[PDB]
Amino acid sequence: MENFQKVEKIGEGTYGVVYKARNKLTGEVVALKKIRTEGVPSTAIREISLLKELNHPNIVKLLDVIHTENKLYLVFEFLHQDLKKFMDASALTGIPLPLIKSYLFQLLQGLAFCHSHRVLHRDLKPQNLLINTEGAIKLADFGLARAFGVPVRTYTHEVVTLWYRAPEILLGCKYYSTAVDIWSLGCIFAEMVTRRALFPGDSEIDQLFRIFRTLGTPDEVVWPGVTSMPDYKPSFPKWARQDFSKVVPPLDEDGRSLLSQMLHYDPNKRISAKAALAHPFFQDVTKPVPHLRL
Ligand SMILES: CCC(C)(C)[C@@H]1CCc2[nH]nc(C(=O)NN)c2C1
Repeated sequence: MENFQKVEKIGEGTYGVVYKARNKLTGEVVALKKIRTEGVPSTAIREISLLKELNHPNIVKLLDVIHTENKLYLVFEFLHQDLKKFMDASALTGIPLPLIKSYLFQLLQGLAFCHSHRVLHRDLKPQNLLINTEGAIKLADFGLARAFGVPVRTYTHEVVTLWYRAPEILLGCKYYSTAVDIWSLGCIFAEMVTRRALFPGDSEIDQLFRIFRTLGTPDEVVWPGVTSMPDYKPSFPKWARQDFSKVVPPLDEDGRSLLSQMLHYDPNKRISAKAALAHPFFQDVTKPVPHLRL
């Protein structure tokens, strides 16, 4: 890519390095992801290229896809910073509730849009939610999981986080439904509110058992078919479910009700992004501007 002057390194993604770069012809400032090879299913190129038409205000725009010289470049819209950095920067005072509400509301709109188009993310995390100084938040890397899969480690060998992974994935389900993204967003919602990860697992079983310790070990009553999942073991310890009042204090009842529906074990019962947007929690939603120093 000689059509871009690198401005600086932005970060390291799951698949490749990312640079802030300026289009030397349009003057456009973008986030350029470079992914580094023999096989490579052409289906991946086709699949990713289709994402160029998945445009929404709450979805980071994919400007172009370029497969050349044993590399795959994804040119993305450039945004100020990610939610992880904002949360860490807001750790002492916490992100105000009105902004947390606004962010969740926008993220759900982004999800409703993509899910209405049968595109799921599958690996949502604070690191891929980007914000600007005007109060907007957008989801990034949407659809890359389907094309490439989610590896155990990134291209730099960094451990891919399990914290936001839905239970059906941990239990070995073959087919992922849009519910997996609602679960991840619910975990992110809890983290913004409490300023601590909800389920900070450090292995698949630690992740699964942390989920069980809070929400209760699932059974056929709350989740039909769970005992027949590939990685379910009758030997899982049986933990009692905790009250959300203890889980995400001091969130109000509307928020706890919404979070609880976002964390239902049964994917078929977990609230949809579309239904979540109509939840009473959003009755007084606004669009505050975040405090972004530099
Ligand atoms: C999804 C997580 C990665 C791959 C790093 C984003 C892709 C698109 C993108 N656009 N802006 C940024 C940024 O970091 N700005 N400070 C990123 C980074």
